[PDB]
Amino acid sequence: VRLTFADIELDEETHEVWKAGQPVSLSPTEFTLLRYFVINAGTVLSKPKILDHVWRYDFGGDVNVVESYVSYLRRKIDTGEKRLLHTLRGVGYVLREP
Amino acid sequence: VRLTFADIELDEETHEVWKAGQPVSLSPTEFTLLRYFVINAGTVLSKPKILDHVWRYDFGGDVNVVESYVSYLRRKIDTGEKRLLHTLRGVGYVLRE
Amino acid sequence: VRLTFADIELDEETHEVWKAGQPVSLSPTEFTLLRYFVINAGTVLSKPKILDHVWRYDFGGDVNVVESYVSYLRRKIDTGEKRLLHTLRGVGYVLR
Amino acid sequence: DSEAVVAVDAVSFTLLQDQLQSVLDTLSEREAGVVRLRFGLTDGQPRTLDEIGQVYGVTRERIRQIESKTMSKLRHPSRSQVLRDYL
Repeated sequence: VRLTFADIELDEETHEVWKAGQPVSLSPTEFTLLRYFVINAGTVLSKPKILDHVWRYDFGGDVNVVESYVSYLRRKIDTGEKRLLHTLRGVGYVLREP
Repeated sequence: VRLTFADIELDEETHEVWKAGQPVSLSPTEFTLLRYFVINAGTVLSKPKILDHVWRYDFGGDVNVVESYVSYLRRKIDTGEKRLLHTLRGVGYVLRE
Repeated sequence: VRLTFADIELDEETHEVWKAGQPVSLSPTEFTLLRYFVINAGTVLSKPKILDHVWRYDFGGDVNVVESYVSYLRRKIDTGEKRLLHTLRGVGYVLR
Repeated sequence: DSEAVVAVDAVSFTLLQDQLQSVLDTLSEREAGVVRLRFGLTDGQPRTLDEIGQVYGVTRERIRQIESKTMSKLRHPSRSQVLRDYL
């Protein structure tokens, strides 16, 4: 029932997340979307469905906040030299080893 | 769940492509071009319908963009001896060995 | 759904014609002419039928265009020993 | 009398004419005029792409695209079903 992606060992039950042996403290919003991405591993994630499931149905806010998240995740977990989350315009974001 | 045509493999679920040994990053437009081609492999496609589906219906720009994007593919897909995709004059395009 | 007459095998979806396993590439005009011939095997089609269907209605030119195209198709797929695309003078053409 | 007017298809024809008018008016004015002058409804001549281009100040390629778009939106289920019974 444990979640993993190569170099990131993700735990929901304990709610701790490990960047390859080192624990990382993350808030729910990102913890949820990170867990969401690993549940549908091997799949690009389009903003529409991101705001749909990972966020609320009634969200009337803007969309660049998705860029704001992927920015914080890049500077927080993806600080490693290799890239685990891949952007691609028009459609969205995938989780994958480089 | 997976689309196969000769030396062309597409897994739309992981949204990845495999060409006789190696994948290639593809912009949504050209990826949608290729996925529609392999979905209708062996069936000719005319520009009007190809724009209507692979582009948005609200499109009102020029038509040379389709030829330009087919060239964008050709510089990446048709490097082999066989013409994987053919350009049927006055009709449209098709993907067939 | 494959259009056939003895030797000639025309497929719409893949857009080429076979002579008992012999494909040949044809011009779009001639392709429509051959297709709308084959779907009317054994039936006479007159010149106004041909011009109104294969060409658009507003074709304001002279008729020998279809004459030249039937010549093309004859030298292309009739090139076998037997003659299939026969002509009825002053009436039209039939593939048979 | 083979050539005589059957007198019941004439009413069908005029009413189908009115219905075609209404369906064409459902579409945009530009596309409706393009189709009208392209199939010869206002007059007897269905003009050519060059003629509609010179009367509308538009390129023949854009005319082809506008015709294809018009035909696609004309294929729409209500128009198709409405016209289908008239046959």
